[PDB]
Amino acid sequence: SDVGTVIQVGDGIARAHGLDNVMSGELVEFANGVMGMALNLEENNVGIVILGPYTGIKEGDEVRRTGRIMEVPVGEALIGRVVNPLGQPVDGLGPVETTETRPIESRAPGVMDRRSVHEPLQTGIKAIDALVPIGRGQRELIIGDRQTGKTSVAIDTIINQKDQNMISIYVAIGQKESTVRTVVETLRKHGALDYTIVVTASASQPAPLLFLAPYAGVAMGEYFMYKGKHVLVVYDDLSKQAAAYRELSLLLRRPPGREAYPGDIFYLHSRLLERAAKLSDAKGGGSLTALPFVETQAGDISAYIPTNVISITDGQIFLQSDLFFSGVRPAINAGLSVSRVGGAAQIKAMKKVAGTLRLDLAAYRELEAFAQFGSDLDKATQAKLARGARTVEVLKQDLHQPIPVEKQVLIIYALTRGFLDDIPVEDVRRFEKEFYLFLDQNGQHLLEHIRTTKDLPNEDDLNKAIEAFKKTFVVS
Amino acid sequence: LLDAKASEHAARMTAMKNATDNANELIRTLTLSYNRARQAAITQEITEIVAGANAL
Amino acid sequence: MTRGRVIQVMGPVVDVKFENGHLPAIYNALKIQHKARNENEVDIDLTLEVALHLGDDTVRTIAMASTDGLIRGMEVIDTGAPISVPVGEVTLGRVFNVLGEPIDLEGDIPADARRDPIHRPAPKFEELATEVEILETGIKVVDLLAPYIKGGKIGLFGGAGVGKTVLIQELIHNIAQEHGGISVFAGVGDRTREGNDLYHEMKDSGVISKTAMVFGQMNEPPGARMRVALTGLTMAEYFRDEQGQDVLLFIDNIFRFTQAGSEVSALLGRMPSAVGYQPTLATEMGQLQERITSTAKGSITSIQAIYVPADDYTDPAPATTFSHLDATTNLERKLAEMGIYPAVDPLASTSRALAPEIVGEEHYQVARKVQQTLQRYKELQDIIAILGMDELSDEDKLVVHRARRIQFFLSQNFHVAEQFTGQPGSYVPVKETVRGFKEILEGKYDHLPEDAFRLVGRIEEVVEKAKAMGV
Amino acid sequence: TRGRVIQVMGPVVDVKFENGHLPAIYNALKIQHKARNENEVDIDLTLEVALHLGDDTVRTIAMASTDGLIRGMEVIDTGAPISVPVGEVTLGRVFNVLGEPIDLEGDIPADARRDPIHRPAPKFEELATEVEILETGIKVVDLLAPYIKGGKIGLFGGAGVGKTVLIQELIHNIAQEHGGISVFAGVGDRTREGNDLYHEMKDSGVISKTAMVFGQMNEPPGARMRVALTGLTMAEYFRDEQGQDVLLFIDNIFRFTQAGSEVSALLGRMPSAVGYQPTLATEMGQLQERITSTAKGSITSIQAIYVPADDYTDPAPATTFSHLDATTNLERKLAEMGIYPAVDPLASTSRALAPEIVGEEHYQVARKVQQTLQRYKELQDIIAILGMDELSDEDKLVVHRARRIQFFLSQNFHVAEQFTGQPGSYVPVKETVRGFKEILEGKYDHLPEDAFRLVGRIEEVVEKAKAMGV
Ligand SMILES: Nc1ncnc2c1ncn2[C@@H]1O[C@H](COP(=O)(O)OP(=O)(O)OP(=O)(O)O)[C@@H](O)[C@H]1O
Ligand SMILES: Nc1ncnc2c1ncn2[C@@H]1O[C@H](COP(=O)(O)OP(=O)(O)OP(=O)(O)O)[C@@H](O)[C@H]1O
Ligand SMILES: Nc1ncnc2c1ncn2[C@@H]1O[C@H](COP(=O)(O)OP(=O)(O)OP(=O)(O)O)[C@@H](O)[C@H]1O
Ligand SMILES: [Mg+2]
Ligand SMILES: [Mg+2]
Ligand SMILES: [Mg+2]
Repeated sequence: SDVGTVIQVGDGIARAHGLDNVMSGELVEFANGVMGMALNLEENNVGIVILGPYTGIKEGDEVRRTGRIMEVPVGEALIGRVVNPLGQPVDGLGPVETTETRPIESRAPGVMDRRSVHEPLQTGIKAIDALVPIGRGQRELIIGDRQTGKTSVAIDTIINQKDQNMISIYVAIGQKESTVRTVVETLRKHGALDYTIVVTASASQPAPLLFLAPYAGVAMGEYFMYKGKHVLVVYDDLSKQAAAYRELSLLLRRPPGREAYPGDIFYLHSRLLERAAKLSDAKGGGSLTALPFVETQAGDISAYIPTNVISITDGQIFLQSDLFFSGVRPAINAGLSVSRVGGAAQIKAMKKVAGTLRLDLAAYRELEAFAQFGSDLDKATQAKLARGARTVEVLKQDLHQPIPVEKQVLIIYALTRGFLDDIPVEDVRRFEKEFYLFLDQNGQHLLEHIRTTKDLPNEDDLNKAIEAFKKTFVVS
Repeated sequence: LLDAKASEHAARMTAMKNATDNANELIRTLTLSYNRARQAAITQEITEIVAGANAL
Repeated sequence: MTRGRVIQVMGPVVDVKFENGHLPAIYNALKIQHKARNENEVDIDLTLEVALHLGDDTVRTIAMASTDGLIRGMEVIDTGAPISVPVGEVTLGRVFNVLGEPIDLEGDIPADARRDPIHRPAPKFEELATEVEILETGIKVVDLLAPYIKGGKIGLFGGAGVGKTVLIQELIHNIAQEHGGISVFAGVGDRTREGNDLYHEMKDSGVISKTAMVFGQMNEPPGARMRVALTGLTMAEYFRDEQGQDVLLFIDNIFRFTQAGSEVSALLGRMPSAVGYQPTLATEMGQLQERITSTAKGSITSIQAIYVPADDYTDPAPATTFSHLDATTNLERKLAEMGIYPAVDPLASTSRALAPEIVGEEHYQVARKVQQTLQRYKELQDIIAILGMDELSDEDKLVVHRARRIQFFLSQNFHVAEQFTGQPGSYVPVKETVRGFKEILEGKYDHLPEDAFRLVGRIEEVVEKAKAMGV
Repeated sequence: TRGRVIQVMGPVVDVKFENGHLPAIYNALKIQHKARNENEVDIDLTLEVALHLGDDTVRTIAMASTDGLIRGMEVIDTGAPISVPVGEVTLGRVFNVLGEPIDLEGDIPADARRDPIHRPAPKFEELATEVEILETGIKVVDLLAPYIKGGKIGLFGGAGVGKTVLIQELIHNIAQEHGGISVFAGVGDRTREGNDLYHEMKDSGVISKTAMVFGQMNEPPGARMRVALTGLTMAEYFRDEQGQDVLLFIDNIFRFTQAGSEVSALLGRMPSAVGYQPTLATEMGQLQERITSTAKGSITSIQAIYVPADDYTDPAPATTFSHLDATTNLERKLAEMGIYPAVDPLASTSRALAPEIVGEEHYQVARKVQQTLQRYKELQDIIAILGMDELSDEDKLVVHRARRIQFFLSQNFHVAEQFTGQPGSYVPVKETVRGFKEILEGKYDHLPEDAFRLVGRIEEVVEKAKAMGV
């Protein structure tokens, strides 16, 4: 039959006897009204994981089979609401009023159902857009140590997506609830919430819901994706998902591994991250795109969980604490940060203006190490040491201040072709702001051409505009 | 010049004596960190092995 | 029969068989009261808390007092509820154990006074309130580099003997006098000597009338130490919600909550993880620390001391608690042995209140410029360890001179240090702390020697301390 | 004679055959169920026998997800191992682990020959070991570790270092000329690179001479292990029966070793070393000892090997080093300096760098470069603490030349057209020897060092300097 009875209850895991027709991955309902998922099926004992408060489930209480595989609610009504991993409203404001459901154990788009990344995702941060570019359908890793700029790069991205017909999801895994309310108030102030969905799994919840939260978040976005509209997803910590499943697998007594992690860490993270794709024109041309985050102890790139995730993604942005405390914010190490799709995900102008800057900012970083040990140097090295210092200052940018792409290409054009060489290093940040003002009042034609064509205007005209501003400037 | 060259050679010699003494002290301090790290790595691997063996 | 029998004993843990169909809930409390019926046997009073339903009508219960003297076949009664702690105005001025009993020898709490449970669900998303204003402690390093926040969580990390408790006593002295509100002091894993010393300090002050104290100390069995933090917080939760008063909660050692759970866990039938810890570390810590929050009804500020097992910040229990805290100061052994009191790491410590709008642009520009000078000198340190400062050139020389000035001018004289060093203490207001750093950063005090910058409060004090030397 | 499921433990399943007619290790089993009621889910599954337990019961590893599996279902015994289409039908197509065509191009007929994936390895009576040199056009490989035609080639590296961007460069150069079949076996790789390669092969026209087996990162572990063996049975048929020479490209053979671990605990095996299977060497040997060039015909085999945690002292790489003929190790420190391809010129080795296998002039120059770069390594410690000006004229001249040699090992590839703008170059071997000899003899030392980065021939370096103004 479809009824069983609980025999062991402890720590969010239970064991039932009976329930003979259950499937792996089913939903099961206890008497209290708390729901559960079956993950193991021995000959006499069904193994069930509890998705709610377990302080009311006693031994010998009944458990009954729903008949459904694990399903997350989807629909247009979820947009602008704060929700649980299960489809349950949290912000107050009443029901979510969804229409249909999707499995959380979907198959990924297969080879021959996907296309190449060819359209940009303009974040509005100079370093990310110029050096480590992001396009629609890419998976991109923000990796770093505590307090380095990870959440801020993710939220600044959502804010600078208002014009495009984008839908964004923010999944908060393991975060203290006060912080999530702070993020939501921040989005509401910048007007971002109108096109976003927030999914919350606070540190007080059973670890199973932490484990289900990322899957629920992609399950919600793929609905839009197969319908054609583009979507972005952010996972606040995948290192806290790894902890949550370590705990669950240790309670279900599966043997340990490297450290105490199971071996099924690679499977867990790949299952999640390979549902991100760019579908082809037959599928209607939608796009998901994904932003995992990963925190590393000692700020170290070489470790188990960091290297596993650095294998599944289509790039990385590694943020360093010594850069951050040394005045470079956003603190991005250009040597360790790479994009595996970089080059196609840029407008034609930015490809021409800024194609090899990332390799160039790595040569400067290495040569600087050598010359701190070289005493006197020659002319070709002093020239390249100058351009490198000027570049690291043009890459600096304060919090909650977006720069449009047309302005990014013009300041990077001055840097690459030598116009910023005369300006002392201290004035490079000031020269940037004055240049944006001058460009808006006078140079509407050059920006018009960039918005119109996605290409660079005639060199003589650009040289004329920039040289004229260099006459107007006043320097220390 | 006689006094200048004589004084330059003596200055390098003590600077070299003190530099060598600082380096040798750092070698004993670093060596102990390596031995403490080596003994911890050999007690972790044996506890993970025995933890899986006790379960199975 | 709702009575049960004991079937097994394993240190802190016990196993109690009950009648079929009548088992306790999973955080429910039990009672053993036994009178010796023969010379061999001994008499007992004990209470226990349910933790797992193990099958065969059995339950596994951790214990709140020592299990020495238990016999299998003893009879166990069921309270029907979680551990219930007396709450209301009657708590003020009193010293308590985990069971709720008064240990102050001033009487016993009237049996009709309302007692509420220890284990209750955490506060909802609709209720929580987020705001920022700055709390002023007069301690230089906190006020510039990592400012504390009203209504937040404040955490003080450090290893054995590195200065956590003296900084807590300085905070009690300044803030609880200025607070105008209720306080709770809760001691999990602390000496039973420091409990008495603090009690006499509070009675002599007259501050006792507005505060309540729970103690469970290093000597107590592992079980009692876990539930003591939860006990202190149910009293504090009544003061924030039903009286509506703002509250301070001070916790003496929160590491001992994780440590105690580790000992009992292996004995409950659980497999290990990481450095021998429990397999439920994140959930157990988070269940306690999510309750300690500001709400629409009122606010709690918690100042917590976190032990680090060795001077190693990679350990599993410290690392998880870093994710829960709004403002954090890390105390380092190296600095303490050099003579820098308090021993705060200027670059590792963080706060959410360091933002132009909250602090003002002058404070923000001064704090960031100080942290940039200190990071350059943490890289120069690798070369000056061997060669000395002959290798350094130009900017390297000027940066090391100013870093030496800054690192000694973050050290202060405390009123609580008077029991150790004969000097008087100093309180430095925030507007004064920022002005001094700027004159050091400009270079206006380049001439004065480094030994005049140690253990002082304001820049005027450095000038008179230099003039005493004449150097 | 049918069977019944008893335990479903994630990836592993257990089946009891009551009659006593049990299957055999490596055999394949079928689960085909149509849903009786609305609650159930339709299932189509293949499973492979791993172990015989006691109570008439067999452990099996699945080749699809065990979602929707219910205790008591029916398992049909094929009586054979997994069988794969082999023949001219394979050419131009993409297949799954079971030989079912993934591509929309069509469906293979049931009249076609199929061969079994498992087979004993070739024997000492009929292996062979002649040496020739395979030209690649990549400066580092062509000088310091020449690939040997008909022999095993290994690219070792940690995450994000340059391994797949090499395989694609070798596929542009070697594929068209080296007439004969090419097989691609993508074990544990992204599905964004599988799609890109299919269109790259369709563009050039290499497809008619190719067959592909793809198993991506998201499959159940069992499918990831048996994807290497599927590619190998196809290449073996072309080597032995047709007799044409053949190329094999296997991407991430570490993902084969890693899968075994995941299934080891649920199979009932005790753990060994750093959480690895108690049978690591034994599985690596069975697979690798089949990939050989016999008296009948030659397989050149080119592999990417993943160094599990940036630790070359790990068991899986250490066990792998014993099987190769030529090896290039990729290092992240070089990739941080921007020297691409990031190949260790000391840790990379080949059996073809022998004075008679490559010539006296080649060998002289190669070992002399390796002395210069080992001398630069020890000298960097002295420079980092004491400073470069402190040292002798011979020490200064070593550092001078070693900087230039290390940057001149970098090269502009055609697959780096997307990553670096510039189009790309092919350097013939004779040219590479001339140029490296000039650097060592000091003729070009007047030029500034930045001119040697990402250039192909030494002629180009002279012009690149002219633009700088020297
Ligand atoms: N571009 C920037 N300029 C200046 N300050 C910045 C910039 N970006 C971030 N910050 C500051 O750096 C810190 C980053 O905090 P944030 O919460 O974003 O980091 P995090 O790594 O997510 O922290 P946690 O590890 O607690 O999650 C804050 O002080 C933030 O205001
Ligand atoms: N501000 C200070 N000025 C001078 N001495 C201090 C100061 N703070 C601490 N000390 C000295 O250092 C020690 C600090 O003792 P304290 O109890 O605060 O350490 P602790 O870290 O709390 O110890 P434990 O880790 O055992 O709980 C004592 O020896 C004390 O005299
Ligand atoms: N030859 C090259 N020229 C220029 N850039 C390169 C070159 N090789 C690699 N890169 C850069 O480094 C990245 C490395 O990507 P690659 O595919 O080689 O990683 P990988 O070693 O295959 O990773 P995995 O081990 O997961 O397969 C490229 O996407 C590009 O940014
Ligand atoms: Mg964050
Ligand atoms: Mg103390
Ligand atoms: Mg690859």
